[PDB]
Amino acid sequence: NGYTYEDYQDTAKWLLSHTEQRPQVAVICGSGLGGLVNKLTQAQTFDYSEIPNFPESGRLVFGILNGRACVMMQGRFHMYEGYPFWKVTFPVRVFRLLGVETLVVTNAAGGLNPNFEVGDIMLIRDHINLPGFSGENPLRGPNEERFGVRFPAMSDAYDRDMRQKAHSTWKQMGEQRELQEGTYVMLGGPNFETVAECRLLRNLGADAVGMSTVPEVIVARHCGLRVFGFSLITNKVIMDYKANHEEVLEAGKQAAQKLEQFVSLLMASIPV
Amino acid sequence: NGYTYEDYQDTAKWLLSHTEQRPQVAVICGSGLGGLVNKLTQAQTFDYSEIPNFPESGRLVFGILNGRACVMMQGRFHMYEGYPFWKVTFPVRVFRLLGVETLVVTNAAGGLNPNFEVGDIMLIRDHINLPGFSGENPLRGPNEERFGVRFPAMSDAYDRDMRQKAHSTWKQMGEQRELQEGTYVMLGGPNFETVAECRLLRNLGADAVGMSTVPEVIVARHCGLRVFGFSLITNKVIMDYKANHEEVLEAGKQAAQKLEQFVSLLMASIPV
Amino acid sequence: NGYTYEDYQDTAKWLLSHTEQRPQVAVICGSGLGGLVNKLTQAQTFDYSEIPNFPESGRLVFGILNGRACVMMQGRFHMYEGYPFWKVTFPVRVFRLLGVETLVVTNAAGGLNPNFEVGDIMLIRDHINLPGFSGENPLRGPNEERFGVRFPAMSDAYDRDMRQKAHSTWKQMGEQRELQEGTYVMLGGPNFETVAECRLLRNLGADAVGMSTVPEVIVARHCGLRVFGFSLITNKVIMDYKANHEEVLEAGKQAAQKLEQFVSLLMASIPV
Ligand SMILES: Nc1nc2c(ncn2[C@@H]2O[C@H](CO)[C@H]3O[C@H](P(=O)(O)O)O[C@H]32)c(=O)[nH]1
Ligand SMILES: Nc1nc2c(ncn2[C@@H]2O[C@H](CO)[C@H]3O[C@H](P(=O)(O)O)O[C@H]32)c(=O)[nH]1
Ligand SMILES: Nc1nc2c(ncn2[C@@H]2O[C@H](CO)[C@H]3O[C@H](P(=O)(O)O)O[C@H]32)c(=O)[nH]1
Ligand SMILES: [Mg+2]
Ligand SMILES: [Mg+2]
Ligand SMILES: [Mg+2]
Ligand SMILES: [Zn+2]
Ligand SMILES: [Zn+2]
Ligand SMILES: [Zn+2]
Repeated sequence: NGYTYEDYQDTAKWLLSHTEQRPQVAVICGSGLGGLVNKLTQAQTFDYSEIPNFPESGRLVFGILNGRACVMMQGRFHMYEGYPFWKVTFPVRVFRLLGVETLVVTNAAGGLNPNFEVGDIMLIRDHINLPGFSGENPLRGPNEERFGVRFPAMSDAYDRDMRQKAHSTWKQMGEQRELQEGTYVMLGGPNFETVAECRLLRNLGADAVGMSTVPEVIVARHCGLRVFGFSLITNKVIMDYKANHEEVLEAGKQAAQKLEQFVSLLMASIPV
Repeated sequence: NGYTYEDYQDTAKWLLSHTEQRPQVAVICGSGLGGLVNKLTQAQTFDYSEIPNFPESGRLVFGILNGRACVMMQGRFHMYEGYPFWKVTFPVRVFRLLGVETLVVTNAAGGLNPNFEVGDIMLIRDHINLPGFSGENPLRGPNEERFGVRFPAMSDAYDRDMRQKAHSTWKQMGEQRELQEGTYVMLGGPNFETVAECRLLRNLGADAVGMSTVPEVIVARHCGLRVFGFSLITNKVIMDYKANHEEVLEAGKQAAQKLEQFVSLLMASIPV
Repeated sequence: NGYTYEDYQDTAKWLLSHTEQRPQVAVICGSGLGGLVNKLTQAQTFDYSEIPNFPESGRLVFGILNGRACVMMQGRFHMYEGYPFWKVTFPVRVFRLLGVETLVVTNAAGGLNPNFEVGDIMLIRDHINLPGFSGENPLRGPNEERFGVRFPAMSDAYDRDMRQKAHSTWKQMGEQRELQEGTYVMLGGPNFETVAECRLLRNLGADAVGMSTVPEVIVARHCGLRVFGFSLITNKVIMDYKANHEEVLEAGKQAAQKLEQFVSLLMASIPV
């Protein structure tokens, strides 16, 4: 944490005086998932570059989505860019200081579970934090009690109530493909995995693999936010003897109409 | 290593001129295990803050325990506090420069082995250093030959002679519960593990999980110290679909009379 | 990357003006494998200390090997020495700027596969990057497009064509022992592994374990180099309840006549 408690306060104060919007829910939009901001009403956008203390990516968009006041991150930060986790997760603590109570995290991931198929939406039921095993953690350093406790529990990170609400909502949508669920594993990147690494990750119990999200979830739970999230399976990883960026980028627009409807409906029952 | 060889020497010299005690054994007391210092005779305490070069935690207590001259660390340092391993392990090299020959390391840990039960004492037979897999190691950097070799072996870290002496001593005590043995795995922390992570760690062959000890053992072996250690199982980790700090704190006082007797008896046969 | 693009250019320019040699192949010689430079004709050596920007180890030797113009690293750099991966891999990008098209990487490793025997040569078919799981990666930071893409694929890192050429060449040599193949796993070091760690690594699917190579391969693939490599199995790791440096050093001279012949023949078919 290269930021003082006051830095977070200064940023939150700036945002509160520049918009009349007062979000109750924050949504972090992953790779190729930034199209959700388009459905917001009474929207107000701020490029990250205009906000004091924000890291370099992207923009923050406030607005109303299906009755709920939200704030969305159009673009996120990654460890592979050279940013320490205290920079990657800066926005999460700011959201808490704005009065946000729930965080929705989304991402694009590679499918490790053999039953998954391209286009599947996997509700995140749990995660595996590989960088955390070695000490790379956003909570490393002196603990700030004004945010949370020294040793936070992480076994109940993904809200059970919201996950059931998610399944009920997916049923009302009348989708032919079942809503998937699984464990998300995060690794640093930026290179893609070798076959041997993919086999290993699957045997660790992982269903999907990506390069983000886990740090943000840990910080959100530390400061008391309710957490819900999902992965868009953009490709099936090969487990025997290639993957590119445009593949995940194309897959993004592929299931755009699907994700937008889903997230919009979930706002109805969060709750408040 | 942000410390010069001279820094270690300066600290050892300070200690040698401020107490007449000349310890042969050093004991690092973990979470809720600091009550052992109470049985020391001719004791002398120094807060870490009074000792030149010591990291910030805690106190060092010299004294006689059941016939043996000892020095105990009442409180230790952790990677999750933001300290590099060269700071976490500073005391170990100082002990070597004082003439200490044996290091006893203790800690509180979560039980991964299904047969373990709360209150069990697990002798550490081996360990798994996860942070070490990624390069986070107290020996990283130029090697100081005055302490040890460039590529130290770690497969024989936990002295076999002492482990058998430990079992014989535990038998003379007449305990109803058998003395457990197992592999300790260290992860960075400070958050507690998710269910998926717990399942993974068990399949890696780990019997107990914690956030310390391994760095100190590696440094002790590098500089030639005999090593012995154990974990107090404060709780059984859940492997299916919470843990707090006061749970391990309460469990500490729970088996206080047990640990104190055990450690005191082990001093009898170390040997000298 | 603490180096600017210009730094790489300055170093490459220095080398190009100090030798008439123009290598097409670069070979990194591992522990006890530096004897290959002896067969070079029209050789020219530069201690790393004479080359602007080079890290501290060792020497670079240019020359002709069995008809092919080569440049060899007599000694490499390791993460355990305290060097970040951007320093460890500096030479690889310089080689690309010299016009090198293929990189041959060699190392000494511990055998995890039960069928391996001391003296065996294991062709590297794939790898597992443990430090990479936690973010320690030579590509971490802003991406330099003049070298490669932001998200490079790594599943096809070890050239299939060269691996088959390797097997054909090994057959013409008339060796009694078959040429082995397997997955190489890299860990930080400098201490050697415990029994519990060895068992774990084997279950991850690793056949050989060492403290180098992976970073260099990742950087080579990022900048477009064809990659081929192998490990000299210097010892069989114990999987039940010691290893030193002179053991791998002695094993090096043991299979010197073997490795030298093999590498020399492979130059014939790389191709050009
Ligand atoms: N590590 C990894 N990432 C993958 C794979 N398939 C898709 N991804 C996505 O590729 C992207 C890079 O092309 C990664 O970042 C994004 P996000 O976490 O910002 O939403 O998700 C990741 C994959 O197979 N492995
Ligand atoms: N990582 C981890 N640590 C645990 C668990 N159960 C008990 N612990 C203990 O919780 C403590 C934090 O509440 C950790 O530090 C101490 P020590 O290593 O300083 O003796 O041991 C650790 C557990 O389930 N996981
Ligand atoms: N990590 C590890 N390294 C081993 C083992 N057996 C041999 N090695 C070699 O010991 C050497 C240290 O004695 C390591 O560095 C060299 P190189 O990567 O520079 O070629 O290879 C490594 C082994 O069992 N484990
Ligand atoms: Mg700014
Ligand atoms: Mg001080
Ligand atoms: Mg120089
Ligand atoms: Zn203004
Ligand atoms: Zn004094
Ligand atoms: Zn000159």
